[PDB]
Amino acid sequence: TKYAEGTQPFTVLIEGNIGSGKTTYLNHFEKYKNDICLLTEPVEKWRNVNGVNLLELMYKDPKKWAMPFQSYVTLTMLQSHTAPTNKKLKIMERSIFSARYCFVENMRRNGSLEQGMYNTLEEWYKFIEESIHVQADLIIYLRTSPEVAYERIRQRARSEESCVPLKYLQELHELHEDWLIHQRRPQSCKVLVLDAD
Amino acid sequence: TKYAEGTQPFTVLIEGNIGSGKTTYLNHFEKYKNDICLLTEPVEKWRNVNGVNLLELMYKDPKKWAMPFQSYVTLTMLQSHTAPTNKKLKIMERSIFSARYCFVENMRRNGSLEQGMYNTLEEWYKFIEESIHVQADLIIYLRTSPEVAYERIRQRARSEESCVPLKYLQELHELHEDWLIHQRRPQSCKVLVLDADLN
Amino acid sequence: TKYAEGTQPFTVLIEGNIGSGKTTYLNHFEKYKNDICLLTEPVEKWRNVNGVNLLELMYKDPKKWAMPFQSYVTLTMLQSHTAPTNKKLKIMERSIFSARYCFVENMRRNGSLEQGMYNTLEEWYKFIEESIHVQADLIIYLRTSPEVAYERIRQRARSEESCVPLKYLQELHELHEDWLIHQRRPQSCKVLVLDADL
Amino acid sequence: TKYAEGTQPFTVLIEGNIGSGKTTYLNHFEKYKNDICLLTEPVEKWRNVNGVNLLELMYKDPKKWAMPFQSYVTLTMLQSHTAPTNKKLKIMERSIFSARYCFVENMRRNGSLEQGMYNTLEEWYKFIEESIHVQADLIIYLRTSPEVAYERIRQRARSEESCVPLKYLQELHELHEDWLIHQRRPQSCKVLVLDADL
Ligand SMILES: Nc1ccn([C@H]2C[C@H](O)[C@@H](COP(=O)(O)OP(=O)(O)OP(=O)(O)O)O2)c(=O)n1
Ligand SMILES: Nc1ccn([C@H]2C[C@H](O)[C@@H](COP(=O)(O)OP(=O)(O)OP(=O)(O)O)O2)c(=O)n1
Ligand SMILES: Nc1ccn([C@H]2C[C@H](O)[C@@H](COP(=O)(O)OP(=O)(O)OP(=O)(O)O)O2)c(=O)n1
Ligand SMILES: Nc1ccn([C@H]2C[C@H](O)[C@@H](COP(=O)(O)OP(=O)(O)OP(=O)(O)O)O2)c(=O)n1
Repeated sequence: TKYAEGTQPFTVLIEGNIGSGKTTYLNHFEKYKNDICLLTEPVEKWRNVNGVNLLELMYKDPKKWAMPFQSYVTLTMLQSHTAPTNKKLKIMERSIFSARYCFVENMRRNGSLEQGMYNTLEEWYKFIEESIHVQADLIIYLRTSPEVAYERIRQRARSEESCVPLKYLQELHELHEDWLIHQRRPQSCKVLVLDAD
Repeated sequence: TKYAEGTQPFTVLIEGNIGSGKTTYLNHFEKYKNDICLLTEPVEKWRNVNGVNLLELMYKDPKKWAMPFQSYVTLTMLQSHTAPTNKKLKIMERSIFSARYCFVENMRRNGSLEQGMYNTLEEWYKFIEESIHVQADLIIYLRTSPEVAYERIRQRARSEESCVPLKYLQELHELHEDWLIHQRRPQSCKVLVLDADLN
Repeated sequence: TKYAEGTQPFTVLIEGNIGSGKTTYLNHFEKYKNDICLLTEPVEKWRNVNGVNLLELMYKDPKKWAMPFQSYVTLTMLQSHTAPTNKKLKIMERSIFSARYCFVENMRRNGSLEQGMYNTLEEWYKFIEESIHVQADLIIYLRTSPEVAYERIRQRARSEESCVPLKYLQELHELHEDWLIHQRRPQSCKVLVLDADL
Repeated sequence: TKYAEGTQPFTVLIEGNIGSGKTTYLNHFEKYKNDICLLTEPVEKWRNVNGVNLLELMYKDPKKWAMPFQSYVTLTMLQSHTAPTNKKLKIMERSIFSARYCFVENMRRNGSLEQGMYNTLEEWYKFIEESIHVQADLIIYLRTSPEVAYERIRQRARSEESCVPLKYLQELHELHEDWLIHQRRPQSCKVLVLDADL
């Protein structure tokens, strides 16, 4: 018996690469706010943790800050996944899944998370599977080419992201592909693929 | 309802400074392993996580490795706190409480955990309070003086602890006192204070 | 049970950027003062606190004065939110919510409020939520474009606001939108969006 | 009805100058924790506001930091004053009253709080007075001489307090006296005077 078990409605997760337009997509559901629990733009949380901008720290110094950043992401996802609601539908930008299967895996591959950090995160992930209910009935996948995602990143010009190369978006694209198209992860619910190009 | 709620027996937590003799104290319950759930010596997990020595890394490079270390410690305690058991008594060495109120706080004060690392841990702690049941019926506090703790640490001579100064033990001591004697933490359960300075 | 809880009639909040025409819009209800509790334009209070002009001090030296300024705003908002009335309707210019979600947040982002100052405001907001009932049934959002709000500010020529750039209104605009259109903020009640570009 | 009205046990406030021994005195009630709501040593909060040491910022730069410092002290006192409890006795170290009648007043008199900052804090106090219930049935005054207070402060050697002059303890002593001995403040409940020079 996990925390939040039996307390959650049908849940949609909006996934896709950086700059795939997840927030822009979720904005369309604004009029329906009375019947949908909408939990959007988690990134504003990660830029302001009682004043501290973890996102900024992460990109500057990933070998020191990537583990607390991803730890804090994991938490905010958990807080959203388990938030109470009397509404019959919940829709969320991202999830604990993209953190684990995409961004944490990529940061291990590129070396920003050393084994000890990766290990600590994965052991947390495993304990979270045992202890906390994560409701997920549909994933909407906003699929893009790495190049379109990079354009939207350059256009948006978030300062924290000023040094993000195309290769990093290519790496992240393949991981989203591995999970959402090629069924290479143990999760595990329905997926609707949308062309966001 | 929280995870592990209603699943846990009377639970005793053995607390005290580094080198206070917590494992030794818990050792004397071994002969009753079949009547008691004993979860002892968590430091052994921290020294080998799929081969990685987080304790050693923390001590060598706290500013990089203190956050992931405490985050792993928090996990191992939660793993122990929520462990299912068919016995009427559980006794554990340490708790999530001393990682939070003593070690994480001291690493904050000393600069080992930057403010965004500390805030991340604190935010995790608040969410753990909401989501995970931590059974705590009695705390046994092996109260020592920092000098006695320090001597036992030098005797034991763990390579990881080779550079630990007495000042750190004094800091840790006052924090255990603030929590277990002076009831300065929101945590409240019965405390039994033993003199752990003798033989 | 909170202070003012169950004491308040249906309550409307008028919100919008600086210069968006909140007091003007509220002036239309003047003739109905006897059936409506009308609380406008709070800036008159911030310009004269027993003779101290805090709005002017804040613009001149924000690193020292932004914090007691927003603290006073918060207080005058609470005074209005909880002000007693035997009328069936209350209408108010601004609210505690815009101070928190728009003005305090922007002063944090621009450095006017150092961290300890922002933390202190936020912790107060958390306590106020626990202790004080803030009736909020409808927000009327006077939606303007930054350039239109800026022109009105220049036309008006309050001396306190003489150094306010267009950029600042652009930041405040995005924060009103984030709150009132995109509902990124915890507080929810119905919002009526009006075009106040004229 | 004010917030927390009717929810509070008989409440004892422990007051005295800096270094008068309030925490030490309160330590004596530790064994009775299960029957007494004990709220001690609030200075640990003022030193770690999500990692920010407001106490240190105030002493370093009082003209900038004294206002948010006292604003936060006031909050913490309110959080304690209104904390729920099933216990039949509540004992708190310090109170909102001493922030207002002693420390805020002295920082006004020495210039650390300029008029508009002081005005903001006082207007808040008046609102708090109307909206929040503060239970206070007995004040225990640990009376000292400024010299004993000053010696204890030097001996404790808190880094934040290293530049604290004797004059400042003299000023604070007289304000506590004004309030707790000479009945100069609007507030009244019973006062128990104790010689803490011992
Ligand atoms: N587990 C995660 C999640 C996000 N990020 C980073 C990548 C970006 O720098 C920033 C925001 O990325 P998202 O794709 O989550 O949010 P966007 O605002 O980019 O999404 P969109 O533009 O699609 O609305 O956070 C990260 O490092 N690890
Ligand atoms: N939250 C924690 C818990 C422990 N430690 C460190 C301090 C020591 O370097 C090591 C083990 O300390 P403990 O007091 O937990 O265990 P001991 O085996 O030293 O206890 P005893 O000697 O009393 O059996 O881990 C830490 O940094 N953070
Ligand atoms: N929490 C707040 C509220 C207002 N202000 C500032 C912005 C202006 O300099 C002045 C008043 O702005 P308002 O938008 O509240 O009032 P106006 O009178 O400008 O509104 P309108 O022109 O729409 O009537 O106070 C501030 O710094 N912080
Ligand atoms: N409204 C207040 C209350 C306290 N302080 C400051 C003065 C000291 O620098 C510090 C702590 O003082 P207290 O007298 O409240 O606490 P102590 O711990 O010194 O009390 P004691 O030593 O008597 O237990 O906070 C302040 O500036 N304003």
